[PDB]
Amino acid sequence: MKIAILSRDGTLYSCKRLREAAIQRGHLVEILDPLSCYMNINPAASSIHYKGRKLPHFDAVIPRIGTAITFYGTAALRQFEMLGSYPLNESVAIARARDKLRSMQLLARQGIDLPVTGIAHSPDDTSDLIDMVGGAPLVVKLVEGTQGIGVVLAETRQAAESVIDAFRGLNAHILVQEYIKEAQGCDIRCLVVGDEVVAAIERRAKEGDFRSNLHRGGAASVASITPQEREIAIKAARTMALDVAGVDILRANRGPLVMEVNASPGLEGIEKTTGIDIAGKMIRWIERHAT
Amino acid sequence: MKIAILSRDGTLYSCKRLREAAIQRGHLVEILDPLSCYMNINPAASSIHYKGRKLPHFDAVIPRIGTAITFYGTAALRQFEMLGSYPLNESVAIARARDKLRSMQLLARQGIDLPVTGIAHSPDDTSDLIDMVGGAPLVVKLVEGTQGIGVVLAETRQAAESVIDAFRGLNAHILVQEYIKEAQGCDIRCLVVGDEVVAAIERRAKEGDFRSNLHRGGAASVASITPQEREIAIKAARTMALDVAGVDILRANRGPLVMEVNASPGLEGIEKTTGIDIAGKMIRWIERHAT
Amino acid sequence: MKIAILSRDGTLYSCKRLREAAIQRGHLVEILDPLSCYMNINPAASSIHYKGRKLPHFDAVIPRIGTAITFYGTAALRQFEMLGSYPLNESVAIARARDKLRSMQLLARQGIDLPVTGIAHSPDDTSDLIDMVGGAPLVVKLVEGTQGIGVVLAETRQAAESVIDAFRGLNAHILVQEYIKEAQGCDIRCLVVGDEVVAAIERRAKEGDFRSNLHRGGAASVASITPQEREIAIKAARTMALDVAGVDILRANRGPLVMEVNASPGLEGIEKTTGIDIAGKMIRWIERHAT
Amino acid sequence: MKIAILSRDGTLYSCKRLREAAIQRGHLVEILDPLSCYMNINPAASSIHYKGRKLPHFDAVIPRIGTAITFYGTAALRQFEMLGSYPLNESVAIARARDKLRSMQLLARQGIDLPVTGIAHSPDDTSDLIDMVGGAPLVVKLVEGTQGIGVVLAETRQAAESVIDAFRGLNAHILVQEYIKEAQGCDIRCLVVGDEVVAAIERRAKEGDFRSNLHRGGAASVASITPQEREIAIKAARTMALDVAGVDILRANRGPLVMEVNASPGLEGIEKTTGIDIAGKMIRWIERHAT
Ligand SMILES: Nc1ncnc2c1ncn2[C@@H]1O[C@H](COP(=O)(O)OP(=O)(O)O)[C@@H](O)[C@H]1O
Ligand SMILES: Nc1ncnc2c1ncn2[C@@H]1O[C@H](COP(=O)(O)OP(=O)(O)O)[C@@H](O)[C@H]1O
Ligand SMILES: Nc1ncnc2c1ncn2[C@@H]1O[C@H](COP(=O)(O)OP(=O)(O)O)[C@@H](O)[C@H]1O
Ligand SMILES: Nc1ncnc2c1ncn2[C@@H]1O[C@H](COP(=O)(O)OP(=O)(O)O)[C@@H](O)[C@H]1O
Ligand SMILES: [Mg+2]
Ligand SMILES: [Mg+2]
Ligand SMILES: [Mg+2]
Ligand SMILES: [Mg+2]
Repeated sequence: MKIAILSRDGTLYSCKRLREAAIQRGHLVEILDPLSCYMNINPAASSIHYKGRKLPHFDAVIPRIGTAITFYGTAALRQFEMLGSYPLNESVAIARARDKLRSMQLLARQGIDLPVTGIAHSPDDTSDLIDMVGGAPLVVKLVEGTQGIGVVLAETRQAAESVIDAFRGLNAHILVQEYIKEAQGCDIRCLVVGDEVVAAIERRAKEGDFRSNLHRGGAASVASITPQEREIAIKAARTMALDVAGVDILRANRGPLVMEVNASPGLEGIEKTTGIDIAGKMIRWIERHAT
Repeated sequence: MKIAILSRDGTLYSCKRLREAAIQRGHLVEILDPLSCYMNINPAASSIHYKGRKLPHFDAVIPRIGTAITFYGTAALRQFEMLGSYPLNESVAIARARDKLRSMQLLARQGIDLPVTGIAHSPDDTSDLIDMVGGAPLVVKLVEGTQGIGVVLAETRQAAESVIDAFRGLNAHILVQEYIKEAQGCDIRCLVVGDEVVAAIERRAKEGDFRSNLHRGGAASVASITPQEREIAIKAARTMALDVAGVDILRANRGPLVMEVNASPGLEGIEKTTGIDIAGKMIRWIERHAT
Repeated sequence: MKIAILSRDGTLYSCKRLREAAIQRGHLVEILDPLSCYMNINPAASSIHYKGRKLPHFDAVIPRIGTAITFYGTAALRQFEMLGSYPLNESVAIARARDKLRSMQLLARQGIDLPVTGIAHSPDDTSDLIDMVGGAPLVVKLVEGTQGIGVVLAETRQAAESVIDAFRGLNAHILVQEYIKEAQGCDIRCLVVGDEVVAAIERRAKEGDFRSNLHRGGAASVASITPQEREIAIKAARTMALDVAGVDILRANRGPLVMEVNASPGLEGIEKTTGIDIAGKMIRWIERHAT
Repeated sequence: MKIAILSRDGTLYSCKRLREAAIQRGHLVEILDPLSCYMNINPAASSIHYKGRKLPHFDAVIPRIGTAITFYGTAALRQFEMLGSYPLNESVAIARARDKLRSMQLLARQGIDLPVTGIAHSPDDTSDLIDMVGGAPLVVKLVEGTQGIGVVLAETRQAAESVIDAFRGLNAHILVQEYIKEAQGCDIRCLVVGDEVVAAIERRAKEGDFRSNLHRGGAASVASITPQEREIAIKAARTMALDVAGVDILRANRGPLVMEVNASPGLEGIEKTTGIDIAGKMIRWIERHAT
């Protein structure tokens, strides 16, 4: 079947691997830059054009939508949807999942155990806000629109006060979250494809730091996750209505706490440390649901 | 009943009039700046705090959400919702309605007759894109994220070419739309509250211009709208799931063409040229649905 | 004589008072919005146009250049200069004085006693940077380009660490400065016009805060400044090549420490608490140097 | 001698070639990321720190200052200057040369023949502005602060009108410039090092386009420049006070017209099409002036 991959870049590992795993399974594959799409929305279901030509009808389409071109990207994805394609992750689920606040809210509402987090833009009693989330030490993450630019630890009460009113009226909102010290800087990225966790790794932060992220200098090992964690990661990915999701989990004394739910997570590190054909698993899932 | 008004400013005409019309009908009213809210999202339904104190439970809440504080604003609104308040316009309908692209798509999908419009970010054959929407003359509107900053007319083919690749790769997407010359610069803003158009005015652009907008220098008269227009404005406001909406319509030879659907439209001009108690009508609608 | 006032707004107190004090002394005055100027730079000295007409030759021009329209504002000012007008503050001195870093450097180079301050964008050893400026407590001010958006206090070592790497790689540079605790939140804004301090006030920060600024909630009294302070404020305003300057001073145990040097300072508070005709003094200075 | 290269990236061709040509001539070379510098400005001449250590005294320093980190970059460069290093391009000349408007003004003032250009931010009579620069066809370049994001051609009067008020009030200023049609899309980048043009190439725009730039798809040949062009390129680079400059010239019927003067131009294309050791020439110039 013919399938498109929406990604402004098609050389990076994940998009390359998807192209490869899809031709390998007997499919035709085009990689399309969203920003180079253009189409009539009115009338409904008018074809999409790409560099002077119409496009053929794609039976399915993988969105790898840049965190920064989200509105136009999801607009193009939604046109493909309205024209009949099958989305590996629907556009409205992508939109929902971008807004980290809307998502934490939806998760807590469904009884998913998250860490205790509060939110604030230009608050007026920083001491009240700190008391609200259980006091120091705390993690302050901040966000410009949907983009989060900083995650920082504050171990004292004054450090929290300083960071909060440093960001106060800075025109970005912020989350203050209980610092899971017991994680020792470790985070478990599970990768849900449809109704199963198909992979999982453990990221370990480099010494003197708490930031799990690989790029920030972290180790990546293979993770052996409890059945409880598997269950709650699938429930999370359901709650968000994602066909493909990257659920991040912190192991806290009271249990597993979801902290982030990505909707087009990177493949390279998790494949290269587990050896699982994840692109293949999601192309299977397409095959099983495409038409 | 106790009701909040979410607006970063509470002195401007519309918020003042809502406060006035609500105390006048025997209600308690607080005006809250969203950015000064702060709350726990986890656990679910934890109270909201405002300048060092908890808030009381509001039976309903009017969002007047700044076009620029939309994510945090709708997050706070959604907390009020999850805590039991009634929203005059739900948060997800607000979010949907912000994204002008998602909205034009949803409208065309429901068979609402819009003007022929195409969309594009970094297109590659400007001549193909112009041919796509019926050629010159055309209106090019552009948008940064959801924010639109410019609307401009292009009467020649070269003017359209110049404007398009002037914006090409400018990192904003753009809509190219058929210029409704027959409107002679006139636009009809209807105001839907629940299931009825409660007001309507006609904006006339100042000579030498096509931009209907009042601020851009336009006249405002009372509009007498056809029953067809009333029907299609209510259908539009339904389609978007808005309890209160400002539907803009261009009168084109083939009929009435929706062009914009605002979700917290300004009241001052439409009240001051019609004399209708619009704030009263929407407080009624609250009363009828609150609890 | 004919004189222009470059200010995007002409209703605010300072520009109104300048217009008033200038017509009152027998002069013709136009207030021009820089952004509405347009001119040929090549050939040199071609006239300036403003809303469809040429402008007359102004014998002098007061720049009140918005902190946010600085490049185009100073471009227009420089055209007036090249065309013969006299600038109350030259364009290159304005440009220099915007960049707070370049200015602190120039001041320290001339032996002006500033507080000990260090600068940093994406530093790599926050503990080394803190040790560099004498350790906690410290004031962290940050800047986007030339715009500074935040000033914040950090009293502990961990608070300083948290704020610094909260801003680290945030794409704004930052100054870390010795906290002058002995100022008890008090700051002395002197206003230099030519070769004399013509006014001065003391700003007192509201309790529980250290930020002197009036808007942030500060009291304004009349200041009686030492001759030393007068001397060093005139030297500072010289060093920057400003004809009109607002020099801010902190009273520290070792002496008076310049901390900020504005080049178009506001008049309203300092006039309304001292009763000095400051607009008159600078129109005099024009008269004395114009031609 | 010890010499630093200020560039946030040190792998790109120009910085690599400078390192190579400098060790090759018997010098010690460090490549420093400006944003990773941090220093005390007060007291004057306090050492610079880089990743936890002090820096040694550099006898000279090459700025390759990112167009986007200009203020902090030039601040760090100015610290090196005040500490005794020799700058291949001084910091204030760099600052001057960034602002394209200030620079066109300075050039026209010195009698350098530029193309006829006018400037405008939020003009009010677009037809007057077009008439001002000689009417269509025209080139509209626009700029955000100092950053220019778009260059576009307008061949008709309506195309110019459309583009201008498309950008009007867009919060960027714009230049309207006479379109040098006789250049047939060709531009001559000369590279001045001290008092001599050491290289020069001709860029040819790809068919259907007028944009000379290499990346935009242009050919690069070796240019044989008149003595007049050599003279006026050296005069331009003088006027700006640059030790190393990239002067761009359009060949117009009335003569050679400077159009752009870069202060850290790229080396790769001009070296790889001429075979001149340009990095060597500027390291020579250092040697001749260092100390
Ligand atoms: N509540 C927390 N407790 C401890 N560490 C956290 C917490 N939240 C985030 N982190 C750290 O930051 C990393 C990712 O945080 P995240 O919110 O994903 O920031 P980013 O969006 O930059 O990746 C994790 O590996 C983890 O170490
Ligand atoms: N397709 C069109 N044909 C004619 N005029 C239009 C068209 N689209 C917009 N306009 C003009 O612009 C005004 C509003 O356009 P709009 O998209 O709402 O811009 P804005 O968001 O700045 O208000 C209207 O009053 C109308 O005159
Ligand atoms: N080094 C310092 N020590 C104490 N207070 C300071 C210091 N620097 C700034 N402040 C406080 O902040 C106010 C202004 O700081 P400033 O740098 O001017 O910020 P802004 O640019 O927001 O006005 C002053 O009134 C003062 O109280
Ligand atoms: N006045 C002009 N006439 C013709 N072509 C021009 C003119 N100005 C710029 N260009 C074209 O654009 C290219 C560079 O323009 P420039 O201002 O340098 O834009 P950029 O900053 O994007 O490089 C040149 O090669 C040239 O073809
Ligand atoms: Mg993460
Ligand atoms: Mg409108
Ligand atoms: Mg200040
Ligand atoms: Mg160029």
